[PDB]
Amino acid sequence: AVGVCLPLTDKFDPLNLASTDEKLERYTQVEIKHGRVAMIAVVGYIMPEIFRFPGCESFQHGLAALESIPLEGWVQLAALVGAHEVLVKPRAGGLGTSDFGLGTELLDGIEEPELERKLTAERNNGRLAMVAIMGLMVQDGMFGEPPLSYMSKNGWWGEGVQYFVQHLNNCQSFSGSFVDNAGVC
Amino acid sequence: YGDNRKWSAVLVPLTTLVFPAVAMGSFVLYSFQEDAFWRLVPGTKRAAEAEKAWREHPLFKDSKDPMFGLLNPDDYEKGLEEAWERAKPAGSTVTVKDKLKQLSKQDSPHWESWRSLSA
Amino acid sequence: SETFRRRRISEIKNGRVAMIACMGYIAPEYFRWPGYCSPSTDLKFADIPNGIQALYKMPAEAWAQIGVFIAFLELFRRGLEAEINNGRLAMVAITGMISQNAFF
Amino acid sequence: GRFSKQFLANLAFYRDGLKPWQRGLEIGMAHGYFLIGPFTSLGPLRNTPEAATVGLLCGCAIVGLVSIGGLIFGSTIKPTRFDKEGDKPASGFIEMINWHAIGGLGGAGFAHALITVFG
Amino acid sequence: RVPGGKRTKELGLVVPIPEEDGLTDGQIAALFVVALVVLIAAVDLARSLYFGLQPNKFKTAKGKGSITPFMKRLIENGF
Amino acid sequence: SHAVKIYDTCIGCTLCVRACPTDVLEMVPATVNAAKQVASSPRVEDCVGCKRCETACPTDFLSIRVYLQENEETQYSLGLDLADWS
Amino acid sequence: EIVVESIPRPEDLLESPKFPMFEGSTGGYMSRSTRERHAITWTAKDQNKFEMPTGGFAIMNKGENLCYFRKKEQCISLGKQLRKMKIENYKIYRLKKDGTVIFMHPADGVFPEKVNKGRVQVNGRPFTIRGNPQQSELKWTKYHMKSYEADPLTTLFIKARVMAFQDIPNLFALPQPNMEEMVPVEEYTKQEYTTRLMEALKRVQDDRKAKEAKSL
Amino acid sequence: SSKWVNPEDPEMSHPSGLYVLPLKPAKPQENYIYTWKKGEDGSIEDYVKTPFKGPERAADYYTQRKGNGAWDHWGPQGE
Ligand code: CLA
Ligand code: CLA
Ligand code: CLA
Ligand SMILES: CC(=O)O[C@H]1CC(C)(C)C(=C=C/C(C)=C/C=C/C(C)=C/C=C/C=C(C)/C=C/C=C(C)/C=C/[C@@]23O[C@]2(C)C[C@@H](O)CC3(C)C)[C@](C)(O)C1
Ligand code: KC2
Ligand SMILES: CC1=C(C#C/C(C)=C/C=C/C(C)=C/C=C/C=C(C)/C=C/C=C(C)/C=C/[C@@]23O[C@]2(C)C[C@@H](O)CC3(C)C)C(C)(C)C[C@H](O)C1
Ligand SMILES: CC1=C(/C=C/C(C)=C/C=C/C(C)=C/C=C/C=C(C)/C=C/C=C(C)/C=C/C2=C(C)CCCC2(C)C)C(C)(C)CCC1
Ligand code: SF4
Ligand code: SF4
Repeated sequence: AVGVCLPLTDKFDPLNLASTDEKLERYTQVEIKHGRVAMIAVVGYIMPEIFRFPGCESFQHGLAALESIPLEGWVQLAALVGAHEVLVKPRAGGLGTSDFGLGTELLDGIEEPELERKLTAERNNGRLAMVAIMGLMVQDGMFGEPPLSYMSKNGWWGEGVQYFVQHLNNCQSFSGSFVDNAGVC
Repeated sequence: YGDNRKWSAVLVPLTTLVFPAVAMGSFVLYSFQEDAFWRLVPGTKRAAEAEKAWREHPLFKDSKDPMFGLLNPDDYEKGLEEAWERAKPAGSTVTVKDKLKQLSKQDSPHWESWRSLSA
Repeated sequence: SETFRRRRISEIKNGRVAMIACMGYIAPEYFRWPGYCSPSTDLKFADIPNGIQALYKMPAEAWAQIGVFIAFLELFRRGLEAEINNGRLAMVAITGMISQNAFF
Repeated sequence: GRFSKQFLANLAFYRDGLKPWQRGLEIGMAHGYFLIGPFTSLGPLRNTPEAATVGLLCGCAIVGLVSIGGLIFGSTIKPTRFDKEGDKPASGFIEMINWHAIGGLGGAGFAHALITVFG
Repeated sequence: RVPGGKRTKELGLVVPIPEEDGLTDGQIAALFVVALVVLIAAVDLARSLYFGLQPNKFKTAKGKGSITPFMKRLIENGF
Repeated sequence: SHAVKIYDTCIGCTLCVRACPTDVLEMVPATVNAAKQVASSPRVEDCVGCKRCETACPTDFLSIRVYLQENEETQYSLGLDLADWS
Repeated sequence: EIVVESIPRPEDLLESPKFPMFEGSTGGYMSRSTRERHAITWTAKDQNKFEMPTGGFAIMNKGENLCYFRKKEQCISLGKQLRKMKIENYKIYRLKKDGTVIFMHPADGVFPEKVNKGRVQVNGRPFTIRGNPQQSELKWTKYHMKSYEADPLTTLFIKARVMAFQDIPNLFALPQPNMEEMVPVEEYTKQEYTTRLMEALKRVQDDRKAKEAKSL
Repeated sequence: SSKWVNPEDPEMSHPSGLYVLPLKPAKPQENYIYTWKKGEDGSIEDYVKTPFKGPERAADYYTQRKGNGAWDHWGPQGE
């Protein structure tokens, strides 16, 4: 089926939340939307570190962007998103409520296994993006800076797990060490 | 210098511990598929389907016949009958068609018996 | 069913151990047994503290001997209603007391 | 012998009236609890103050690796001795392996806690 | 370095090391993007190699097939 | 499974049949030779590939040939004992 | 005419008078991991000591004896030893997992070494061993890599082809196709098309003759 | 004189190469496993054959095997 890959032979629903078809459809729609927003949000986290659009250089990047950007600007962004959510409806005859006739030319007249593979790839990427965006936001909130800049400054292990690897080669930050090497891991 | 070791700290493990382990597990999972190595393990549904597709194609529908190539089998047969008539020993009851059928037929029931698995 | 019976036995036991733990938390402040808990290391009940600190304080040997005794014990209807109700109350009390001690 | 028969029948893998989660939980508890120790005592960081925690991490990693191997085994061979009637094949085995992973984590953590608390 | 070579010790050969790494994070990221494109294309190529040719395509696939005029000329010329 | 073939050079001495370890071969009536019999290989599925028939064949070059086929190995041709593929 | 014995499954036949007196060993079949069996049943005039193919020795009962093994090889070796002892009434059966009994060794009731009527040669080739066709000659055909399975007619045809293709000076070179004259399959008689092809071939031959005779 | 008839090619002999058709049992043996059987009086047996509802291992590789022949290539007469 759609959303089930090789690592899981059967559908994963330990709590049996999708007991009925209506609830399964609602959860599928919600999951698709959440995964899409999470995917764009994760690229959204990575790309401002690489570069900033003209005029957006001053603004802070991560959760700090909520305070940095003007409340008026946030209102404008939310208004754009709301206009999109209110003025766009699923295309008649579409696969469901999750589709909006955006890029459907690529999926029209294709083999059903390929359509299922595309839908499942969308869902899996959305799920990984949800997990990754929660990780990014939680780390940003806890450590005061976006995760990418934080890793550049401190590395993969920083100030929370560096204690585990304080005695490793190229990662040795133990007291009295002949080298710090804490920012390279 | 060496500040790029932060890339190594993520790549060397991810490339030499995580990726190889995932590949090994995936290979073990793949080994138990119906068509594990269909191009080298005899008697696979995928291989049988590919052969049937080749047979379906018009050009290759009878390319596996060792005797393929005779434009006019009827004329070839007529010439062979004329030759056998001229070379026939006295009181010979062996006919060209019967001899050709006998030579074409043989008794080798154990050749590629694994075809049954596929079909 | 088997799950209900196992859960009933587990609840009864957790209630008994919870009454026991609540009593062991309450009593030491009121009074403590004398007699050199660990004479080898010159340790006495008045010196040992009450609470999670005891785990670090009193010797691992003593804790292991207590554990061995409990292992031996384990390996070798209005009254019952009162038992189970008091088990519930004692479980709540002991979890609250341990959480408070750990937090503060 | 009678003793060996009884012992093997009373192992967690075989014990009567045990759910697959119970079997896996007990086996994993034992496995993790004894697995943390070797890394704690003989690891590269055995003399460092974080020896116990690093050994706990290594033991949890070992539990995870063996549980992944067991999941591969149940996905490929699919033993059906623990399965309930009218249930997907190997469901009981996969449940037992998942609970073995859980029990290994728990036992490793408990051993590490005991080491830390009692020196 | 602690050299172990007789010639190295004799002639004082050295392994000079720069003060700063040659490439920056952005450059490494660009190279990794190109490598990712290579990886995606390579996975597609591996799938194509694994599945081989599909002679059934003339039954269902769109279009009627095509041979380039140069390919036709090569066929007419022969081997 | 392996391929056990017999050629008309056969003289019907039965040595291959007698040397067969899993009884793959049997003598059958024939008129090609003076002995009026030729070895056959009906049970080629049981052939293990020991080439004892080939060892026992007298003819200048063997009238019986065992062609090994490692790709088509079966449990009978592998002599599996501890494991069963049936 | 041959009657197949009942031969109950070994798991069902725990103790039987037929089983000979044998020592036992770890060389017997693994009952936990295998289900296919082979039963050998014979009749002995006297109790002769014999060696089990699976480990130790045994003593065969005077009368009917039955033994179980894992492989036809073990059964056949025991049968050969019994034949050496002059016990010619032994029979071998293959027992499936479900109890089906297949009479195997004296397939038609006559030992294979003895000629029997009603036997037809199988896997027999009507030529010397070197009469097989060349492996490279039958490539991308039925016998792609098995020249020892080609039919005699195919062998003869391939031999004649290799003889024919030695005479290079007079070999008809296949005309190069005109790719322009290609039409859809949807867009006559088979004989008529053959005749038209033959007219085209004769025209090609005439053109070739003229072209070669131009300068010679 | 062989009762077996080749399913794939009637002209050729059966791949089995046997001359007597198989004998079916009165009741086919059902799937079983060797386990312990506690005697209810403190006793216990080691190798007790007990029924098993389905395949012991539900892998496709295990279940595809029917035992008719080397490749399950024998005709219906094999059963
Ligand atoms: C990997 C994630 C992913 C995937 C697989 C899909 C898949 C799909 N989306 Mg999309 N979608 C995504 C992310 C994804 N989406 C995100 C993040 C958003 C939020 C912006 C959306 C928002 C969205 C909407 C609103 C709608 C869809 C719909 C669709 C369908 C469009 C048809 C198609 O061909 O899409 C798949 C196509 C692609 C993923 C593009 C592939 C090209 C990539 C980006 C570049 C390749 C580069 C590479 C290096 C070059 C290759 C070289 C060589 C091998 C040739 C399809 C099911 C429609 C739908 O529901 O239809 C049923 C629809 O209405 N999507
Ligand atoms: C796939 C998504 C993802 C990825 C790639 C990362 C990546 C990272 N996270 Mg994590 N994180 C994620 C999701 C993710 N996170 C989510 C969803 C959350 C929200 C709960 C967090 C919350 C979070 C925090 C709060 C912190 C991290 C930290 C880190 C960094 C160090 C990780 C490490 O080596 O720890 C190694 C740790 C150990 C060896 C000790 C074990 C510690 C606990 C007990 C582990 C629990 C999780 C476990 C490993 C998961 C097992 C599998 C799971 C299915 C149960 C690293 C950049 C740390 C950091 O350095 O941030 C700068 C950090 O402090 N993350
Ligand atoms: C085939 C060429 C090649 C080879 C042999 C190596 C070898 C190495 N690289 Mg890599 N590397 C390559 C190309 C190559 N690199 C390229 C093109 C880039 C630019 C993106 C990098 C960028 C890079 C970085 C940033 C780092 C390394 C590092 C390393 C070391 C560990 C592996 C690793 O972390 O890879 C990570 C690199 C990649 C995943 C990028 C793709 C690498 C190539 C193209 C893969 C080719 C696969 C091969 C053809 C077939 C594999 C088959 C497989 C199934 C068995 C090792 C010395 C680490 C190091 O220096 O440690 C001290 C390190 O930190 N490499
Ligand atoms: C019939 C039946 O079944 O019931 C129905 C009912 C109903 C209602 C329909 C259902 C539902 C939906 C539910 C229950 C949906 C729940 C959704 C939740 C709990 C979402 C949490 C998001 C948290 C986020 C983003 C945290 C973000 C946290 C961040 C960004 C934290 C950020 C920092 O804290 C960090 C991490 C460190 C701090 O120092 C700094 C700051 C910045 C504050 C059901 C149950 O499904 C079905
Ligand atoms: C309630 C369970 C329990 C039982 C059933 C039990 C039975 C016996 C027996 C019977 C066969 C003997 C012979 C014996 C002997 C000693 N016990 Mg022991 N004991 C129990 C509990 C504790 C605790 C809590 C402590 C303790 C100790 C000692 C010391 C050392 C004293 C010292 O420190 O000088 C000695 C010699 C203390 C200790 O190990 O201190 C390091 C300590 O604190 N025991 N104990
Ligand atoms: C969807 C839609 C519509 C729409 C829309 C609109 C307005 C969409 C706008 C989209 C927009 C504005 C999308 C920007 C993307 C920017 C990207 C991807 C930049 C990447 C840049 C990259 C990857 C660069 C990377 C690096 O090189 C850098 C910079 C530094 C180097 O060291 C190396 C690296 C690799 C790190 C219509 C037309 C209104 C109606 C229609 O019906 C439906
Ligand atoms: C033969 C021999 C021997 C052996 C021994 C052994 C082998 C042992 C083992 C041991 C072991 C191996 C042990 C273990 C133990 C374990 C434990 C004790 C565990 C516990 C756990 C727990 C308690 C957990 C919990 C949990 C979980 C599960 C989850 C969640 C969380 C928690 C924490 C709650 C000896 C040496 C004697 C000598 C003589 C002979
Ligand atoms: S195969 Fe050899 S041994 Fe057997 S009959 Fe023919 S010539 Fe004699
Ligand atoms: S190779 Fe061995 S088993 Fe096979 S036919 Fe020859 S003698 Fe018999």
